[PDB]
Amino acid sequence: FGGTDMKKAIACLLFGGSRKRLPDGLTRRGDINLLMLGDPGTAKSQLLKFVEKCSPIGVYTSGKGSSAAGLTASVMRDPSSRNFIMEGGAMVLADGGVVCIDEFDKMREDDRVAIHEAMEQQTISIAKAGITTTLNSRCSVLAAANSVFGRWDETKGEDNIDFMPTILSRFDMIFIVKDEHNEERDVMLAKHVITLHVSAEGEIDLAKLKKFIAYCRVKCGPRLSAEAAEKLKNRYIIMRSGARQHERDSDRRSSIPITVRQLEAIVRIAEALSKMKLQPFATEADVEEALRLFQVSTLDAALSG
Amino acid sequence: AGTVVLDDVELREAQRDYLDFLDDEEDQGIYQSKVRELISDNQYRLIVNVNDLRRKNEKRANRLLNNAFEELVAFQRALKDFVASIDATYAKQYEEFYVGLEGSFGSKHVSPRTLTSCFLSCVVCVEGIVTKCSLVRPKVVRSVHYCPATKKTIERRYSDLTTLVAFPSSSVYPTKDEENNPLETEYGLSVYKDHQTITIQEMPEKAPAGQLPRSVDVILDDDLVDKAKPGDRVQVVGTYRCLPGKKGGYTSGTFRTVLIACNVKQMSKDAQPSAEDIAKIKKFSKTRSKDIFDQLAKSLAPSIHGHDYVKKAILCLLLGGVERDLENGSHIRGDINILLIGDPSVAKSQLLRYVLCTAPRAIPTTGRGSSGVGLTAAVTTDQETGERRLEAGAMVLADRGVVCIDEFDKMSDMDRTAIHEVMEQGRVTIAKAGIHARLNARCSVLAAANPVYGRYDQYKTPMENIGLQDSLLSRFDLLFIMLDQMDPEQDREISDHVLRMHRYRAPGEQDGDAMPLILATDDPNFSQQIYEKHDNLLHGMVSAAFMKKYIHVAKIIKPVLTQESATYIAEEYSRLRSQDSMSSDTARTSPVTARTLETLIRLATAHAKARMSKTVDLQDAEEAVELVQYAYFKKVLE
Ligand SMILES: Nc1ncnc2c1ncn2[C@@H]1O[C@H](COP(=O)(O)OP(=O)(O)O)[C@@H](O)[C@H]1O
Ligand SMILES: Nc1ncnc2c1ncn2[C@@H]1O[C@H](COP(=O)(O)OP(=O)(O)O)[C@@H](O)[C@H]1O
Ligand SMILES: [Mg+2]
Ligand SMILES: [Mg+2]
Repeated sequence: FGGTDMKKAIACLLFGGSRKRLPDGLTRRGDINLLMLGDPGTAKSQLLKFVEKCSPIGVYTSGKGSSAAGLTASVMRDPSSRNFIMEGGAMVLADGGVVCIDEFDKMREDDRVAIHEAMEQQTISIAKAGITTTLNSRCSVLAAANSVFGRWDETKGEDNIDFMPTILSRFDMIFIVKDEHNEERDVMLAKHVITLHVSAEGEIDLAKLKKFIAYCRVKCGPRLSAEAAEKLKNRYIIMRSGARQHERDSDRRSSIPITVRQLEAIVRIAEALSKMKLQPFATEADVEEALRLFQVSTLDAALSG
Repeated sequence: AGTVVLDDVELREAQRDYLDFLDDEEDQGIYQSKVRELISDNQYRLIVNVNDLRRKNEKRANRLLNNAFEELVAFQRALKDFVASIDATYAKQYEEFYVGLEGSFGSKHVSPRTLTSCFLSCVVCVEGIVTKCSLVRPKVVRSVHYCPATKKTIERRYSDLTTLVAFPSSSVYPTKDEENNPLETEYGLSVYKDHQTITIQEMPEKAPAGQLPRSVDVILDDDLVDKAKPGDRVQVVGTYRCLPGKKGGYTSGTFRTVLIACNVKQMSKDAQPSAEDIAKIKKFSKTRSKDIFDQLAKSLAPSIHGHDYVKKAILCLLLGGVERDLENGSHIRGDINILLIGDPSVAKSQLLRYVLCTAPRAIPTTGRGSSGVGLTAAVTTDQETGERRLEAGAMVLADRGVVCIDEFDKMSDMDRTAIHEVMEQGRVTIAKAGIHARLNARCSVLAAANPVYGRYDQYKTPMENIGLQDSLLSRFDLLFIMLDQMDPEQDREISDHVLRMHRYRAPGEQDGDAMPLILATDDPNFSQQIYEKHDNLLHGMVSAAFMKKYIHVAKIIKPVLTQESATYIAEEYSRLRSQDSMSSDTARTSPVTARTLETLIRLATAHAKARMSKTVDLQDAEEAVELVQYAYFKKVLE
């Protein structure tokens, strides 16, 4: 039920932006990163499960890896055969895919390093006694979590999250899901759940949707039209100025910054929107929708304080 | 005597075709020049491009790639004949000449996982990572013996039957004369060839994530023995064959397959660099000798806007200083260490990846991804000979190179302390009771750190914002605090640059398609204009390849400090140490020691090298002074 903005963000995440490499050799990732902080009642885990099931290549794990399956990749030389066995975690297993990381706030320090260096550069760099490799992890990170206190209390705004600016920068979009006060919403949710259970058209089945996503990703790589890029530049300038103003007014550094990573996140969302239609160029409508979704994400960067 | 061959039509045709291909005077002359080159260099192996062979003769290419052994024998006979024709006196020195291959192999370019039975006796090209590297043992091919009783001397010839059926009579080493007199082997007259066996493993990044590795055994004969070491990425071209077992009345179908390497080449084709280009570099250096450094700095990281001083420092790093090895063995390092301590999303990681892609021998390390023995050298036991062996680490590999340490701040204090010797004197001293070693790692460190609290709090001093001790910071000669400045104008600049780069598209190669997610095409890592074309979507700029070549040529030059620059640097260092050099409300980002004077000298030498000056002049000294002044102080606001 509900969560329409989150569902649109999930579709954008599934279709992804456009991976780019410039002449100098550098790379710009085309995979969106989504975070879903919210109360435990909501269906964040269910959304992650569906995303894993529907993605062409998708692995659903936890912050502390999984049972007998790690989160990132390690390499160990077998002393007898001397071969370097590469133990692959979720990130390397879902290369060119999606990693649905539930309980994102409960990771180890090594996992934190690996995710920091893999959410943006899409690579895991390992250097054991023998070799110095750089594994490839092209994966969109769909992370779930909960408030540090278990439930979000507005009285402690900007303190319900324990994540660092360095890790929140890596995220393209961040959503906050509350469940506080709506009797109408509660009755509708109960009706919908009881419906679902008893029942167990404009809806693309899972198989065709997965094939559609794969086809779009393989075929189309969009870009930005000049007018759309100019509009995005203006909106980004005003948004950064507003963030600066809010931070200076609150006299506290908001723990969810707006940065060039956010600019590129809007770019990637627009590219994904265009890719849905297979338009080799992104239009002002697509950039406006991307900005609207990033605004729904920004309803915690500025409004929360 | 036995069954000799009188005439052989196929062998004669093959040798004639190969001799024709090698004789190039009516053609361009590439291979005649190559043979002359190997004659001059005193070698006995020629690298022949399979592409050229296929171009001049398709039939010979197919025959060579599908039945390699006899085809390579014919090719080597033709090579020896051609070398004799050019000069017989040199051709007489070496018993045989060898033909290694290179270029593009269509379906014969495989990984150890894809090297299956179908490629037996064919020529294959396998790219992989070395795991095992046995000792270089001499293998006797011609043994001389002396009989003290009869004063006779004998020669026994052993054929290289590595993959052919071998009978004991061939391998019988003689010890007694015909009448059982004792024979003494004369080692000084016998002939031995170096032999080695290595193992090539499927590259960890290219191998499937789920499954275990796959490896192939490689035999390297003379001239190819010490070309590779464990952990290296190499391309081995050779014949995939079957090894005979041992004499036995019973056998299973199983056979032990190996690869007799005909050539081995380093993956680091970028580790190595025409008269046109040399003259181009000369004119580029001569024409604008003052702003050349600034132009190179701006063109270094084109995809990243601003960060002028950071890019200048990165250029100084890539150039490196001039080491001073004194008459007493004392060592003063020449490498240059940069620590980008910065707010999130300020392109420090992108600068790291740029240096990775550009510099030769650049090793990417991460905070907790390379701990201790993985980051520096190590000592292990063979587990077969029960003897201790060294194992090179990240920095030992990066010797005469760069180590890009992402998230350096989040390295354990243990590792950060272990790296001190590498930073200062460029070596790792490691010892276990069995074995003690002093490995050389003259690497330059490029670290990307974020400050405590995540974002640099400009109200607090740089000492507090940098969660590192002064002893560690002194290791980094340049320390750059890269803030995410909140200026709307600079924000406009950055946003415009970012959106232009995101809008850019490849020229012609792409028209709206998606980038793809390798054996089909030749592997780029092993693959064989001063300014860029002024595209408006990229510029609104020295070429990458020319920048690479120019930096390579300018690295070797060794400018010498002149008395005027020495006096200037000394005076500036005295001032920097003095308290007056920093006003009120400005805090030192790193204490100023004699390490900073060495930083000044190294930066001035790097600038002089950028200009190919041959002398570090007052211009270079002033530039180094300005960069140090910018880097070593920060203005704290209230
Ligand atoms: N909005 C919703 N619509 C329908 N069912 C829901 C909704 N929210 C929660 N549920 C049901 O309640 C369960 C609890 O949600 P869960 O998947 O555990 O999310 P999380 O634990 O990540 O908050 C789900 O399995 C789902 O069946
Ligand atoms: N000055 C800049 N010029 C160009 N791109 C920038 C700049 N600042 C930030 N970016 C963009 O923001 C992203 C930040 O990613 P990265 O550099 O990996 O992290 P960090 O900047 O924290 O090291 C990059 O993809 C880069 O394109
Ligand atoms: Mg959950
Ligand atoms: Mg980073």
